[PDB]
Amino acid sequence: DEQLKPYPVKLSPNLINKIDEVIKGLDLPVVNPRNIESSVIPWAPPQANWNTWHACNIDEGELATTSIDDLSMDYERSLRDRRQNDNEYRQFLEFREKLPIAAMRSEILTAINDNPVVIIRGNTGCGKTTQIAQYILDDYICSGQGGYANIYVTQPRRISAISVAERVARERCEQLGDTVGYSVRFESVFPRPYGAILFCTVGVLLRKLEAGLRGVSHIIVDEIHERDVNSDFLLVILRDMVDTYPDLHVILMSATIDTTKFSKYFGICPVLEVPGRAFPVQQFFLEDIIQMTDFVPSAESRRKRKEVEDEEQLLSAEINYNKVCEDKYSQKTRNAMAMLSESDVSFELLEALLMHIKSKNIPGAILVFLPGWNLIFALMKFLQNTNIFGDTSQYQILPCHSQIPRDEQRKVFEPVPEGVTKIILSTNIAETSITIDDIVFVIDICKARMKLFTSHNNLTSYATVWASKTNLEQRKGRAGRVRPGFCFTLCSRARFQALEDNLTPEMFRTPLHEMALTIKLLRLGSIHHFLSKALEPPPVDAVIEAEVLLREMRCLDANDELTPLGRLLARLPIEPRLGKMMVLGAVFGCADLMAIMASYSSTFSEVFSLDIGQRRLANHQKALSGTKCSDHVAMIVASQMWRREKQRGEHMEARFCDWKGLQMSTMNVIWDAKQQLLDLLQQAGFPEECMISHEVDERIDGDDPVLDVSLALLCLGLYPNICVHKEKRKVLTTESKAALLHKTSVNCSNLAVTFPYPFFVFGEKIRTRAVSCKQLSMVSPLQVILFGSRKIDLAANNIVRVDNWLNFDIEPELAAKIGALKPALEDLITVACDNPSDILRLEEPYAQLVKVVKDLCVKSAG
Repeated sequence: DEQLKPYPVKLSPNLINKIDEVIKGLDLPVVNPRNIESSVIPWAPPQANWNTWHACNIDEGELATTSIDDLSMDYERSLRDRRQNDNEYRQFLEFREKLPIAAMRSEILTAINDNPVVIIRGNTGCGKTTQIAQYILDDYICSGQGGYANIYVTQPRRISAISVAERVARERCEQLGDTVGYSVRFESVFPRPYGAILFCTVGVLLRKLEAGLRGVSHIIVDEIHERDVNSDFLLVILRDMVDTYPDLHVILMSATIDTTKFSKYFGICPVLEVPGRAFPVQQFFLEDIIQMTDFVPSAESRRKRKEVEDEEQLLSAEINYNKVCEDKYSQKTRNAMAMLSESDVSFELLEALLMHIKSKNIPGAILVFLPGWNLIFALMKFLQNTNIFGDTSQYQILPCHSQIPRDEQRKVFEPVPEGVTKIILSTNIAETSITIDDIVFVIDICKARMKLFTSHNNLTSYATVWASKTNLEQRKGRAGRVRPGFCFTLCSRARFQALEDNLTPEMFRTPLHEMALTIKLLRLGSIHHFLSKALEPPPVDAVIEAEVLLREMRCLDANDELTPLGRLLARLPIEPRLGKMMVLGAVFGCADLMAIMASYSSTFSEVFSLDIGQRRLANHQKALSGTKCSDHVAMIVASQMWRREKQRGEHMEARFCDWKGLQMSTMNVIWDAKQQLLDLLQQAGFPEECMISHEVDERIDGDDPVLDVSLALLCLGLYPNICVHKEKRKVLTTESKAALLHKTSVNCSNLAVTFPYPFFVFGEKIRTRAVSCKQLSMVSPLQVILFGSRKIDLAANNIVRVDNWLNFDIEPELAAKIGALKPALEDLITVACDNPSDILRLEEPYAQLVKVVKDLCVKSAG
């Protein structure tokens, strides 16, 4: 299929002349543009005049001459004073004494002392993380070597690290940074140089590795059973380092996984198993809820589900275990099974579940393992819409994710008077080692939002995929760690019986560009050798594809595979492609818009709050995008009014957030990520004069070069996710794959709407029985050739193919000019990154290139 392309028909001769003078300034190739070892982290025992965390020689202060030996006796005296004066500390030791870990503490200490690497196994939350580091540090203190202890603990998520560090601080009745502190994204609270534990996430520790691990005696990797890519990376690093350095100790932690493989990973090392107080959890599946609550789906809801299903299946393995049932259950239960769908979770079933749990009248917080952010927000809006469940003094919902605003994360752990039965709507990542508070009932939807695919192919997919048996067991044991509780799993018993033993491990289902960037950054040589030395090698096709995609675009200062050299190519906490796009936007003077759109594309949360039911866009939901009919333009307008309203009032801006879309959490996340990116660039040498915010007026349709260039380099940022609007909602993605526009996007309409330019770019592609497209931006064809290009088959085809997938006339001379301009843009990127302090004042040809691109970027074509 093929859309139209041009709204007008006109080319301005002056623009062509400017392109000619720019192309002749640098003598760019005048031709049809179809042309063209493993290091180890240094280690050394702790010693004076050196800081362990910052890899600096302290300098200045009372520690410039005090030896570690004096600090040892100082710590002995301090601990004796703590034991003899701090009654609360003694009470905390008494509390720790009756933990199951304390009985085996002596054996644990002996094993750690006598062996360099030890795997510790036990139920998650039984007292591994909050106790092993304290035991190691206290053993080193009481042994006369207090200053020689420097323990790193690696929780899997930011929230886990922060909460565990604060809990450990609460146990020791001390503030953060004395001997316990956290090191996560957006913030760090560093501890004292000698004798301290720094609870830092795996990524943070990997970042710290660039400075060396001198002065670190113990590293405790936590929750290796999660088996995410970061933990595997850290395990490889620690295994190699311990192989090189014998004096270092490494402590691993597990919940339940094959012991023999992890033992053999170190040539057989001790595995210690210490149970906890796992009161038992009674598993009740969807059958029991149906037979108890008499769940009869409503006709209106039924009609909505069948109409939606008929709608998505119009685009042309459903065994549907929700029909299989035993003869014990009543006939009405089997019917209720028949008119329920396992593909999507019905809010009525959840409401019935919560009503039944309330009827139980058993105190205890309730956890819901929802798969995705969108479902979390939709369920929060439902349960706040409901009068019964919207009671402020009786019910409360606190979503629990790693990268939600910090205030909400703090609110998650904060206790409540009496009891409110917190409904913690969280995903699977936030389930371990935190314990939040007393947890009794788990409402496990039994779905996991596993990002599919590997390597550059399709670059994005966020289908909601069924969980596995091991995750079900872990989430069941997550409940009843206060009183025997119940794991109200939501599926048929046949579906559970057919559930897989475990998911595919995260390392084969994730891209390896960031892993390669980290390997080069810390100087661990080639990818092939390191991954052959890894816990399990990746497919070689995936490795080579990751290498070629990371080397094709400029995110590493490598001579065909050397390194990223210094910094500012893997330091960005965003995808490399978005980092390149945002650097280019900083070059063009549109750094603020580029940072906010990079944050929005990196945060797949919705920006418009859809109503409970009636899944569509209201009249007061599309006016933010104005005449541009673009998601990102609407983002900019909403964010600008957001700044104005947060400057002007607090409760009135809170109520203003009840206007068109305007989800609080998404705006907080995008603003914080944009601010972090801009601050990182300011620290990277780029001047602040080019990061000035520019107000965007959506209503006016015409000349606005800054917005045009932003919506342009978004095409470069989200390469190659370019979709073409055909009619109504159905569109086509690369390789002629059918897709549907999400109801969240502004461009969606129920009529035969023909947009002025039918070409769109998207960042999210949710996979279901059909294909959905989210975050749809309406980009003019000029931008499409400007950043999708490809080549026009002049060999008698006359069908003018560009961007490979799509096609129509762009006057191929101009297309060849952009083809020659592509390496000019790459060279501009290289020059800008070489001298971050000289971007605003470059040589005349680069300024001419920036100007000609900016005034070619005008969406007008006549």
